[PDB]
Amino acid sequence: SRAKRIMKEIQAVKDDPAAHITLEFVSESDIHHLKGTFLGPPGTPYEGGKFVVDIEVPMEYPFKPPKMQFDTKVYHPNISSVTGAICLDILKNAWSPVITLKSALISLQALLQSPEPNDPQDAEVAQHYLRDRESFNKTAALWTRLYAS
Repeated sequence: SRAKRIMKEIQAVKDDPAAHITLEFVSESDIHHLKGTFLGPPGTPYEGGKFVVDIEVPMEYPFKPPKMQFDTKVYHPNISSVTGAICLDILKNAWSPVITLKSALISLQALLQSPEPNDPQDAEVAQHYLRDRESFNKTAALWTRLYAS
């Protein structure tokens, strides 16, 4: 049961606030649309940011991956600053029924801390990250101030 899974997951996240992950339904009309958020990793250009991720869980969840895309405009090799689309294996080909939405959200936070330019969503941003890190970081940090406040 998708619904049974989701309500368990909601409780698991609500009871552990210090993890700085949140999970909420979008509306009262269903339980398959949610918003997840996580805080930017400290010591990182994204520190101080709060990142919001749109989640749609499929009928087959947890045996199919949830559809996740950023609502927050982020400057990052694996996230589209236009569509919020994410390039991350667990969301595509490496999904496992044991993975939770909280876990996925934590993996997205880990993605901010450790960009994966070798499989970019945005080729230019991945190119920027590699070509001129210092300049990349200044942009990521400005965008965190602008769009993730």
